Amino acid sequence: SMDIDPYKEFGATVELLSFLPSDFFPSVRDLLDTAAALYRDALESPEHCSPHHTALRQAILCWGDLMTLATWVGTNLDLVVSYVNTNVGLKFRQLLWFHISCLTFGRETVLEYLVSFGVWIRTPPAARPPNAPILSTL
Amino acid sequence: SMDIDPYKEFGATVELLSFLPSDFFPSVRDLLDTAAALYRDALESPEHCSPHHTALRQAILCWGDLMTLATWVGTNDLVVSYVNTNVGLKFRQLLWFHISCLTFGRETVLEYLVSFGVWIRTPPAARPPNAPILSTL
Ligand SMILES: Cn1cnc(COC(=O)N[C@H]2CCc3c2cn(C)c3C(=O)Nc2ccc(F)c(Cl)c2)n1
Ligand SMILES: Cn1cnc(COC(=O)N[C@H]2CCc3c2cn(C)c3C(=O)Nc2ccc(F)c(Cl)c2)n1
Repeated sequence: SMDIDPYKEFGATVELLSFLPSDFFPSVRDLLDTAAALYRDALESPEHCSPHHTALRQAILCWGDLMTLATWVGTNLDLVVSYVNTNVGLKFRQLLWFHISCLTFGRETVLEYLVSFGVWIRTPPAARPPNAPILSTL
Repeated sequence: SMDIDPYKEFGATVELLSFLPSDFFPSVRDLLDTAAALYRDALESPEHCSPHHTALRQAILCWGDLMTLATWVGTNDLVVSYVNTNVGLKFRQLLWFHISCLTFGRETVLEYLVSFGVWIRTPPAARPPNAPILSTL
């Protein structure tokens, strides 16, 4: 009945993030470790902090639930715990990455970088500079 | 790992919502139909609107993913049963909390949470016949 874009309120879209190839995204394991190492005080906080903070909280907690289900399938039975890493994995990797990068580097900067990298990675190797464009706050 | 309370930033807690019995919560089916019927324009909006709006969006989309997984398991009995038992309650709590916070007002939904839990726990013979009422006035 409804069609909601997790990214739309943050000035992007599901299509735009599917621009970046699936192998550009860190692991889930590494993305949660990074949110923890950088933002645990703020994520666990009893303040909104920012809309990015709100969204990321739910994303982390949701990944929890999806994994609790996958674990519960394993302790009540292989191809199921495989499906998550294939399809939902990319989804949360995109979403965790977007929000962490938006808090670290700045939303506006992460949006430029999204197109920057997608254009470059799509340029064939022999014609493109040897290194990607760089994501930074300075 | 980390320990995050979806409700904490909204002035409540996971414990507090587990106060209300599981059969007090509308269905998921009915909760999404209600968010749609009341908030579709705002939820689909490209504006934050409110922190409640942000959280609810993610909750709805997440329930989507959890069900897509359960459907994909079925098209590949007790698995699609587990979701309605354990995660179902979780999303019913969370969808209800956020919709009720947008409709009636956060502060009002927090009072009502304790109000109802105290009353439902009072034995029948001693408690008024009707629950306390959740409303805007
Ligand atoms: C020559 N120069 C000038 N300034 C800088 C600093 O910039 C980088 O090296 N950027 C690295 C660091 C993080 C990063 C980099 C490149 N990309 C594509 C990323 C990235 O966004 N990774 C990332 C982002 C968010 C995350 F949560 C995790 Cl786990 C990883 N170099
Ligand atoms: C002066 N006065 C007398 N009556 C009223 C209106 O109040 C109720 O009838 N309350 C009912 C209607 C909705 C409701 C009621 C009691 N509870 C616990 C709820 C409720 O929270 N329902 C609800 C809330 C959010 C939802 F998303 C859905 Cl699907 C349902 N005002």
